[PDB]
This record gives sequence, structure tokens and C-alpha cells, in this order.
Amino acid sequence: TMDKSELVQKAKLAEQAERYDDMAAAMKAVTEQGHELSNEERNLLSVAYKNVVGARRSSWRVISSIEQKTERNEKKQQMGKEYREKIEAELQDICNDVLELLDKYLIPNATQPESKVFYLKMKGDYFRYLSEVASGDNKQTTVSNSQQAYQEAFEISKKEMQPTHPIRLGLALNFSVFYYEILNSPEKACSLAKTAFDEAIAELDTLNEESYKDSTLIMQLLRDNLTLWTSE
Amino acid sequence: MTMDKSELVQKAKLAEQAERYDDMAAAMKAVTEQGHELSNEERNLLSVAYKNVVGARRSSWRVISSIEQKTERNEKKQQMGKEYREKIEAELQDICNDVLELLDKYLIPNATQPESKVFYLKMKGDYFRYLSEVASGDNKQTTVSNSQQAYQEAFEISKKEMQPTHPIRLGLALNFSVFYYEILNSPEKACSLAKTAFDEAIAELDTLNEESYKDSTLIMQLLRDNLTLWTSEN
Repeated sequence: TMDKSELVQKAKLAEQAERYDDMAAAMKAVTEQGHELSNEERNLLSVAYKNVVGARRSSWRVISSIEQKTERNEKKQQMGKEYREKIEAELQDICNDVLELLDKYLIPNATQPESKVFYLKMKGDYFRYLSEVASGDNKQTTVSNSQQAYQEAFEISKKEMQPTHPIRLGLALNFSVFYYEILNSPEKACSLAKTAFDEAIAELDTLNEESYKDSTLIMQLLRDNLTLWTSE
Repeated sequence: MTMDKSELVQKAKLAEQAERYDDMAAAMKAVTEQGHELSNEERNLLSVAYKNVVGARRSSWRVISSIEQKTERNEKKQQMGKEYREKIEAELQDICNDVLELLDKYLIPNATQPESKVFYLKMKGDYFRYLSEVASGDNKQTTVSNSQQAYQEAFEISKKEMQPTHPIRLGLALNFSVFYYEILNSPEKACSLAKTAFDEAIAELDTLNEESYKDSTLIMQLLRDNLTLWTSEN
């Protein structure tokens, strides 16, 4: 039963030591005390799970790729399948953990739009990661929950934050990638990405020093996707 | 659930590609525990797995230690760093202990070829040295001593079973001489070990093949290099 200061300091030590499971466990405990997280605490939570889930996603695609290679030995095929499944179950546990934190503590206790959008975007991301390894029927539910979360985030971000805000831009980035990669709709992905990019560059006066680099980084990622998707 | 050896090796290789080294180590641990001499592929997978598993904790340990020295004394920032280092130290001790048990229970006694036996003894030396980096004052001399003993025994076997120019033996001479200089702070003995190994190989240079000599001479050069470096220090 550590207090937040100690758990955050542990999270930061774990991050420097590249021990992200520890970092996630720390920030999960912080989150479970049921209080609104600071920007720093929220970033630490986000980075921890980004790394914890990202490692499985990378692993999952490495194994899925190896499964496509010609293989005549049945035991090796089974090992590939069972190892993929092992990773999927880990991925499912991680996402379920994240989505529970969001549903039980983070989203309902959020009193400021910035956080609400951040957490809803997160809900969208983690339901998307679930959907990538989902079995069918659960596949449609997860894809649909992802879309609903992004959509809710998006509507709030348009009312409550500047078009150049990193969270709003990041949401447009991920939501547009969702449309292209998960929903297989270039038309929806391009509409959203173009809208968010155009809205940003129409309001360069909303940029600020503190987030200038994050803003312009994500704006360029949006432009890059648009160019790629328009080339098809 | 309950995998055979073909399954565990394939899992290890899949784990390696997926960068899931704990899984890779777990798989090759189970293979080793079946009690048979490992093939070269199997031995390589085991070695690489544990190298990565222990490597991660050693890197983590060094990072936390640096942070620790930078911090002020009256702070809790010292306390949390102390407990996190100790958590990493215990994980390290556990990994090393697992490897050492594998080596003494299965790998070393079942080795029927001198190359394998020497490989496993050199590992034993390595994992004792890793333990010695995080061992407390009292415990530290024993670990360094067990490390020395393992390297020694590997080196002795190489002297009996391999030619002076054999790269495994030369590689053992190099590691062993540097161990004396760096860990035991015994530069005179370090020079003596280097010189002996270098001289013994030189005496048999003429027997090497023209197309492969570099496999030996590259290591002999390093032995020569250390000898010059060390004997220039008054």
C-alpha cells in the first residue's frame, strides 16, 4: 500500500530501466486509488501500456508472418498457432485491464474535457487492439466499441479543444488509421484525416510553445497518411 | 500443456523471433531438463536465451544504480531506488541460480565432448561473475572465487584436450588472463597466463593451414596486445 508519489517514482524508475510491466503495474495501482490523474500521471499510464501492449502486438505480427511461410511439419504449424494464441491471450488481458481502468475509474471521474477525450481515445485504441486478435462475433463487438469510443472522443474534441491540440490531432490520426486498417474504408479515413489537417492549418494561431513540436509532428503524420492513401 | 522436445525447440525459436526471451529461456530450460546432451543448435538457443534474459536485468541494474548515485541522501527518492535495485538484484540472483543449476545438474556432467564441457564451464564462470557484480561484501569473495574456479577448470580441460592454436583454447586463455587482471587485480599472473598461452601457440604456428590461420592468429594478437599494454605499466 504505497502512496502516489512513491508509485509514480517507481513508475519513472521502471521506465528508465525499460521494465514496462513494472511501470504498468505502478500506474494501474495509482489509477486504482480512484482519483483524477495529473497530466504527468496520465502520460506515464499511457506510455506504460503503450509499451506493454506494443510488445505483444509486434510479437503477434512477427509470429503471424512466420505462419505464412511454407511449413510442411504439422508440429511446427501447431507450435506457431499455439504461440500466436498465447500472445493473443496476453494481448486480451492487457487490453481488458486497460479498458477496465478506463471504464471504472478514468472516464467517469474525468472533470475536464481534455482528459475525457484522452481517455475515450484510449478506449478506442485498446478496443482496436482487441479487435485485431478477436475471434468473430466478438470481432464485430470490439470493432464497433472502438468506433463508438473514437466517435464520442471526436465530438467532444471538436467542441472543447483547439484544432492544433496534440490530443485532438492524435485522435484524428488514430481514428483515421482505424478507418483505413480496421474498417477497410479509405474514404472515411481520408475524410477524417483531411478534415483534421485542414482544421489545424486554418488555425496556426492556436499553436503554443509548449506543444508546438507534438502538434506539428502529428500534423505531418496526418499529411503523410493522406498522401499514401490517395496514392492507394 | 506438456510439450515434447521438438515442440519446445520450435517454441524457443519462435520466442527468439518475437523478442520474448523469458519464454525462450523457459523453453530451453525444459529441453535441458530432459537430461540429454544438447545439440549445437540447442546449446546456442539456450546460451542466447539466458544471455538476453540476464542481460536485461544487468542493464536495468546499472541504470538504477546510476540514478541512485545522482540522488540526495535525505530523500525517499533514495529509498524507492534502493528497493527497486534490490528487486532487480533478486531477479538477477534467481536467473543466475537457475542457469547454474542447469549447468551443474545436467549440462556439465552429461557433456561427453571437451568443446561442450568447456563451453558449459565458461558459462558457469560467466554467471558466477554476474552474481559477483551484485553480491554483498561478505558474499562477493565466494562468488568471484566460484567464477575463478569454473574458468580455471574450463581452461585446464582446454589445455589437456585441444591444441595451443585452437581458437576455443586461445579464447579461454584471453578471458582467463583478463579475469586475473580485471577482477583479481593480479597483473603479474595475468601477464604470465597471456605469455604462456601466446608462446605455446606460436610454437605450433607452422602446422596451421594457410586458408584458416586467422581463426587463431587474431586471438593471439589480442593476447600479445594485452601483454604489451600490461607490462608497460610500472
